[PDB]
Amino acid sequence: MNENYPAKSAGYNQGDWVASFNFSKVYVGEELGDLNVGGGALPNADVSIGNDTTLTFDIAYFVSSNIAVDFFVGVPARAKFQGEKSISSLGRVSEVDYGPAILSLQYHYDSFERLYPYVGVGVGRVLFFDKTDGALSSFDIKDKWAPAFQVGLRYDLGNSWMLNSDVRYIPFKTDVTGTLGPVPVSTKIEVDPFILSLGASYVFKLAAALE
Repeated sequence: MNENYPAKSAGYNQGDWVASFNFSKVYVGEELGDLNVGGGALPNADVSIGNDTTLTFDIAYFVSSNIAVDFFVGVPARAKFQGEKSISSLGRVSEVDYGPAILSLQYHYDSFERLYPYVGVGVGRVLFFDKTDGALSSFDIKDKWAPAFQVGLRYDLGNSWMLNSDVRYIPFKTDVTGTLGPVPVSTKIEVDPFILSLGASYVFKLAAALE
């Protein structure tokens, strides 16, 4: 004889697994200038109509109320690398990662289901950077991860699935972007490019532990 226990949509303790999915988007003044020399903010070389949404996935593990685990996974994109003066190094360090992996912790101060911000801090690295081709042997490192932070948003769109967003500032290399046709007058230049992602998330319970 055995007893049954048909549970329903309820809470969950440490060990929760929430599937986060959202697309990233690059925010930068391209219309102003893109790979062109000139000191004029005139209309030209307008961006081509289309979509630049980068489907990105992330794993959110709920273990603590004060702090939660977060993992980023998705295709690469224009962004910083290490952000620090090189003291000791030598090589090329290319960016040919296909399936990278980032690990960071998330912190919130809502303690409830409502439209509140979200903080995230941790480090990121590449996964299986080593390729399968006979080109250059001994070209892989044990583990190479760097520091990084990010701030997202948490909003409730429905009941089961919710809405999640991600915001991260991106540095701009020294360079000018404009169009031909110089003018006597002067205009302000406030671009400040950055990366922002938006999507939804769903909490799930793997219900699998061994201790």
